[PDB]
Amino acid sequence: SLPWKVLLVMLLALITLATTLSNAFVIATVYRTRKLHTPANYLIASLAVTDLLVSILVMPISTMYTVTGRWTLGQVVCDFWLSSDITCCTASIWHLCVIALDRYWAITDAVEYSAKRTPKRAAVMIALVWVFSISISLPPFFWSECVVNTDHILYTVYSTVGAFYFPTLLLIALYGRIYVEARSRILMAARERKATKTLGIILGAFIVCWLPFFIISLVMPWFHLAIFDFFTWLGYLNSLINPIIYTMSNEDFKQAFHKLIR
Amino acid sequence: ASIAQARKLVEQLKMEANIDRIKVSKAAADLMAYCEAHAKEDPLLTPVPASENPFR
Amino acid sequence: LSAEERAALERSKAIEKNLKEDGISAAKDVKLLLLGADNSGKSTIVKQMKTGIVETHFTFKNLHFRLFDVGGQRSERKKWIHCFEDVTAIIFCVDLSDYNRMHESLMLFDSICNNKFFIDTSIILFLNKKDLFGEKIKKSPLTICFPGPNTYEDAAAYIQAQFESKNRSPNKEIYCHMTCATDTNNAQVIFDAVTDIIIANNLRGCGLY
Amino acid sequence: ELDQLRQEAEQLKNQIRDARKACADATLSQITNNIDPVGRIQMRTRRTLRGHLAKIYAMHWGTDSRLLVSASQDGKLIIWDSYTTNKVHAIPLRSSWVMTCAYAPSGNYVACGGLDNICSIYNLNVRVSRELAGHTGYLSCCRFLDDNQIVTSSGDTTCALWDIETGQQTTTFTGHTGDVMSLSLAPDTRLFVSGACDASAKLWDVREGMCRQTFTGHESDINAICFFPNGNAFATGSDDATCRLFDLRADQELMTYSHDNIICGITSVSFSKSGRLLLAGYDDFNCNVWDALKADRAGVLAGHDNRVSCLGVTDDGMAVATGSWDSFLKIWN
Ligand SMILES: N#Cc1ccc(N2CCN(C(=O)COc3ccc4[nH]cc(CC[NH3+])c4c3)CC2)cc1
Repeated sequence: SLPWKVLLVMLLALITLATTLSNAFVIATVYRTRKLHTPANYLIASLAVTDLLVSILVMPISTMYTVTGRWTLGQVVCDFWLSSDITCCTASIWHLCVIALDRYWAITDAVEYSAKRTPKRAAVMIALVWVFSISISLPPFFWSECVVNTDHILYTVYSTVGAFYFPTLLLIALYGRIYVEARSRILMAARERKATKTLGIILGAFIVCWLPFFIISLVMPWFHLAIFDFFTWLGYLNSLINPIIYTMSNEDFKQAFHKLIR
Repeated sequence: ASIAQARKLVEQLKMEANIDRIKVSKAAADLMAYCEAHAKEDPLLTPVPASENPFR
Repeated sequence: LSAEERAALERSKAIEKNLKEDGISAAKDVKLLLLGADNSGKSTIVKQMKTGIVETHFTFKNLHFRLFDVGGQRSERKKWIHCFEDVTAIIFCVDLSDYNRMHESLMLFDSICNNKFFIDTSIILFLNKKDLFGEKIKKSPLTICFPGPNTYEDAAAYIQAQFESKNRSPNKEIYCHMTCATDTNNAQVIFDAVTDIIIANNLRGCGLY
Repeated sequence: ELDQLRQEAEQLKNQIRDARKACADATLSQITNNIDPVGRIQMRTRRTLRGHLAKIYAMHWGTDSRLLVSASQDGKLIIWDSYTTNKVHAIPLRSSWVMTCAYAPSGNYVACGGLDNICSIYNLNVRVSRELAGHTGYLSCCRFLDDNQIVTSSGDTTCALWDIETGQQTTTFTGHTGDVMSLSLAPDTRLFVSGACDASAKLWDVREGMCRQTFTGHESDINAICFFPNGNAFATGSDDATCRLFDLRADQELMTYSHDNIICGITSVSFSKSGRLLLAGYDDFNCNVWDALKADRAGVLAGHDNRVSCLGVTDDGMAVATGSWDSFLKIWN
């Protein structure tokens, strides 16, 4: 009905604005604050930039798609929206495992990697993700509603594993090794409690949000598309959850954030 | 050793005591007269013009 | 004279390149404050690893180190300490074979541990003259400093415990060690302490620890 | 003998305190109540000199009011150009630490020192001309009298005049109890002052080499000090979070500039060309612009993130340049 649609339009527009609001402040805080100009923080900044592009490119077009269930912006914009949706949520996915790879070397190597960490080597990692992201969206260009184009199942299985399950296997393997390095450093028991809660929120927020959607990829290479539309916005719900996790852990930014806006 | 510090302090205090001290009203008038004299000359007190200002 | 202004800008291009190359070199190096009481073996550890301030420039295990031993100042301690608030770790030397040292140094340790600038800075406690201490406790024990039994393991541990007691600061691990007079490779202990400090900062920044 | 000397010294101090109170008929705040204030005037940020790695600990303008020198904990002493916002020189220091800096009135020599206990002079290639080594403690402040002469304070409890050509102490100024932090030369360069850790400024004589008179207004340690343009008064920043004006003629504390919100101490102070505005750099990342007569903050400067260390107004009074631990020199106008 229409009144349920008004609540849905109000909900998703609020989420779209909340993602834009969270990401816009995080990018502004790194650039404005002089102390935060470091190779570690630029990865968190670029994670906010990717999630910002989800909230600008994908989000406001996705709100109209869910409520109507029928395309109304030409076939050209349809081509740009899906590919951008993939790249942005593949860049947002790959940014977390890149921050994980940045942290992994920062914990296990530490003294060696301290010298290697530079704003250029930081910028190289962001370039590789964007080059990887666009190259996952480049293959589907073989062409009423603007659905995703399934034709080569070999490309579907190639896309999903490269743009989720390989990051998933990487991220759990990295944070598995970081948590062992963390506990060995700890052993006091109260810190160990935080170590578990910190590792759980970083890893769990990534899995709980995205695992439902990329499972649906393999299920529909079964059930109707109501659940699909839920898991897309569950995945876009990660984009606003990502900055608030990665900023909450950092004491310098969380201090800088309150200092900026009272 | 201890007497030398007291003697040096007493000699310094004796020299510092014998001085021509004047009133606060007389001294403050000199400081106020100086500030009023250089009031137009000061760039910071009354903000300077953009042409004459080198930074602008 | 636009060329004259360009020549002045050309001088600054050389200065900007010089500062950037020197700055990144000074940034990667580990800066260490060497504090402690007099006659505690402050210069001995610097000599073993390798007149106001005394600089050191030794390197060990693929990393540059910079020990800084303040001494002969006897002035307001609050002034020269804030000059280097950004040290990686405060090396603190303690004379074990000495009781004036034991109470006087422990008070100085407390103040530096409690100093507004150094509460966000780790400490590497060195309990020097351990060989001389072991022989000294047999003749005259550690009964003067309140209490426990008179033994090398117990007496040295209670000293370490008392320095560890005056911590009062989360995110500030005190790394203790007992050198035999001044004839042991204790530069690796500084590396081992600093390695733990850098990882602890990386964890603390990450969210863990 | 010891008790008799202490009783005689206390009687002289009581006679001195009575003499100051007898002179004080009116106050500075009373006679300047009728005078109209400065008002809401705050200087805009003209420049932002970006080229320091570590915390800037001191800076000083030249005579021309064109070039400004700035010393920092990087082990780098940069001579800037205020107009062109450009590097003129960049002198690499012997010791990495530097708590003071000076620049000659002739515009030739450049002085610096700190935890070395040496006032290293540099002639404008650049190299060491005369390393003035003869202090027991850290060099706290130093200022050029002329091209030949130079005066220095230290943590050894004693200031000392030097000769650059000879390379030796001409006369030693002894008097303070705690470590001396700052000094300030008069316009005439015949007398000077110096605040110390024992909460007491002391007026010295350059030619004579003796303490003329002591000033005791502050509670906590005096960090900074600066002369009034005419040369018959001076202001002093302290750890007590209160700037205090003093008169050399009256020999007493004229006026105290303070605020309840301002809790942290003062790092550096300086007057304008006229001496109406008294600027003061605080430890809470700000620099309030006080009125010297009205006893109220006209404006406030807040460019820096970390605490301001040094404060330097130009000779002609065109601009101010506040250095800071953020590693920036923001020029005001
Ligand atoms: N009924 C139904 C139904 C309709 C379409 C789909 N698809 C979703 C899974 N399919 C894919 O092509 C995989 O899509 C990807 C593959 C990698 C990706 N990386 C990021 C995203 C953005 C998703 N929000 C993304 C999306 C086939 C179309 C599933 C069920």
